[PDB]
Amino acid sequence: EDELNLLVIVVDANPIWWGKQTLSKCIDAVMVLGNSHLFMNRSNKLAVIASHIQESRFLYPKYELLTSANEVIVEEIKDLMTKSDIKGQHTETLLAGSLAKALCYIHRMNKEVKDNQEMKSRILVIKAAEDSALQYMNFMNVIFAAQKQNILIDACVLDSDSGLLQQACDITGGLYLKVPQMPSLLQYLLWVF
Amino acid sequence: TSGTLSPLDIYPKILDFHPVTMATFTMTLARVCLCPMIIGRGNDQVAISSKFETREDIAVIRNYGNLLLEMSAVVPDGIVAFFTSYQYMESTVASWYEQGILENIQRNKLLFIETQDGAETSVALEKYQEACENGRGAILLSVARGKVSEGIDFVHHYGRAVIMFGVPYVYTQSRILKARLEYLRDQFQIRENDFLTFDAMRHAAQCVGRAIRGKTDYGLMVFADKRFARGDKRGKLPRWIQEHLTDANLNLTVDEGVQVAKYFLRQMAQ
Amino acid sequence: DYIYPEQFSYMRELKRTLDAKGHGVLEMPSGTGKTVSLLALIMAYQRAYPLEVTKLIYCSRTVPEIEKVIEELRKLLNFYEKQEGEKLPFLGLALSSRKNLCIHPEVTPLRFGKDVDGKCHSLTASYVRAQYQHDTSL
Amino acid sequence: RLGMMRHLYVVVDGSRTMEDQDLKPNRLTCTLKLLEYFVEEYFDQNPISQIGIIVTKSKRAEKLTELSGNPRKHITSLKKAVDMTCHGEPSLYNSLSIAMQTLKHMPGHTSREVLIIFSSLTTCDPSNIYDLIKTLKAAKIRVSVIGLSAEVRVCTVLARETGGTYHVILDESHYKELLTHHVSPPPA
Repeated sequence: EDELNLLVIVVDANPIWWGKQTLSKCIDAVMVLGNSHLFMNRSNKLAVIASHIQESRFLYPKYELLTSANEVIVEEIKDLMTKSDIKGQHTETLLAGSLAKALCYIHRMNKEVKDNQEMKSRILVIKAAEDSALQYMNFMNVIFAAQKQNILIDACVLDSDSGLLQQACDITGGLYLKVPQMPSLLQYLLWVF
Repeated sequence: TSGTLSPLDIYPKILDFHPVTMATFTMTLARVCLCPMIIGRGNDQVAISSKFETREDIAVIRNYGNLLLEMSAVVPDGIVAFFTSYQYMESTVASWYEQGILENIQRNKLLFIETQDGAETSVALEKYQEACENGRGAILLSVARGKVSEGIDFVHHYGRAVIMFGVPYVYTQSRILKARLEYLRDQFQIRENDFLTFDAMRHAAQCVGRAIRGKTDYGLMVFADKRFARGDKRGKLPRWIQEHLTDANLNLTVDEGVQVAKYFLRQMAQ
Repeated sequence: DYIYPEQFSYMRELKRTLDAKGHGVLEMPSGTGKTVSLLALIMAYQRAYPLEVTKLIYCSRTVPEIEKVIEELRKLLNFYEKQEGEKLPFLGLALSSRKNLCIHPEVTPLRFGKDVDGKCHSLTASYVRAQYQHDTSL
Repeated sequence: RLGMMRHLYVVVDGSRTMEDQDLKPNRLTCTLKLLEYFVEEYFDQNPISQIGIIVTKSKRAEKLTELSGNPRKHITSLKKAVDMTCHGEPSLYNSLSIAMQTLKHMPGHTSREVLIIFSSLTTCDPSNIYDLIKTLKAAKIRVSVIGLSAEVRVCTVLARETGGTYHVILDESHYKELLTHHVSPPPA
């Protein structure tokens, strides 16, 4: 508990979730995981970001805050559901944007913490989507920044093939798991990382 | 000056004058150096009486030949074995060229015998610096008085360990030298330790000094003799004082070979 | 333009050890640094008295050690003058026997009674005789 | 991390000196076991890369794995080697010539690397090793040595001249630190 820990969760919003046919369930599970994480230690914090087809957006920004976190997440996702970028209208997601947002937040939190002692942070991606060539430069830029920062990027691929994310974990020294049985999502989040 | 000289007395003894004294360099910790002695490790290890070390075959065959082979085979580094004479050197290492069929070391070492040649000397130092145990300054035998004492001015720490098989000692010829011994008895009374022993131990210290070179390097140096405590008194070897803060240069151990391999791990770590 | 922290710590005491004008003894390392630090410690006195300026001489056992004294001292001076030098505007030289420096004079007068002193006398005599007249033949 | 592609030839000392109990029962067991851990971590850090495996034993060179991009062959080869152990003395020149022959073929922007784990003091090869070191530097084949308790000058020059990586290892913790430094990519 001595070390402050920030875990940023990037959730891939892509309509691939339709294939998942449930998003509602995925949120419920993610919420349980977050509550546990916050409960483990006082010093744990969480940030949640959505990587949508069109852009990346911040769902939320402590455990005392959890009630707030739950409401903010449910509401934020519902807004996201919009028709544009529907189904595999757009196969990819804006992970690069999400990672950029995550690193900015981690940096800001770190500076404040710098006044104090060191902070440990890691980024978790729940990835539904596929990567694309156009995406390569942007994504890698964020990935390399994280590696230099020594911030591990873990990825849980429910489905699809995001090679870049697999590469991202390798470079970053994070963990990558392609989940067989997506309904076991909760177990993977708790157990896998 | 002579590098070390801290016990001071011998120079004013030799001068019959009292120079101004001064120590005028900042020294480094004792721990970069290690200065062992060897004599045996169980109560049955009686072959080292050295009443006639120049004639005691059993003693040459036992820890003088056998400890060298144990230390060299275990501590696999480039190591030069210094001897008090050629005749000892020839008896101790059977080599390719043996003085008898009955001699007691079998291992790849190189020789350094008389008619040394300036070009031939370099060939042996090229071999020791390049690779393998053997070369000049490497697993090779040389008499301590001989030319190997000039050394080589290589940057590379070409040397690792030196094992003095016998403490370098000298004699006093029944002629002008005997006349000198009598004179210094008349004046000092304590003539033998100043005139011969101390003067032979510096002969030792030059060869070991040439191995370890200075403060910017590391090393060890072992002495093989029955009478070795006498050598440890009066600071007649490099082991003696240079700065009170250094935390001593002690060498007592229940096993030398293990202590030097542990010391080499310590040096790689540094 | 500087010198070692060691030289600065020692210098005054070493200048004092030197003041007695007859003798002194100095403790130094097992060899690396010893001779160069002497040259650095004599830089303090390179002109102690302008009206007479004393000199340095170095005694050495063998010829390969002499090139170690020359190469270190050549690095310390870098040149005879401020034009390229910055510690000592000194001039330094190696020397050793006529017996080492010169092979042809050992070779030519081959006799048992032919001392190395005598050979310089012989060479000097041929040079004066040649200068007198006999350049064409002696 | 992605940006370029690596070719690395892992060379292991299978001489009689590798049997010794100084570092895990017998250096051979501790080195192969950590080397298996390194292959999976290097291939994870370097997804587009290749490795080939060579040993020096009984005064010869032998190919434990051919040059390839699948990690599985190299961990399976390190498993299969432990049973057959180590005896005799190195053959470093013949191992740098087979490694050279594979590495020379590789294209312009890929690295050419040799990683050597060394517990000997010389090598048995007659051929002039200095000609081959000059040729490595012309070819741009970089050679690194991790030595066990050992600084013997021809090996150290050989790693410096080819690129600057002669390292000493005194524990199983220090050897994992050294292999994990080698897992690290080059600039592009």
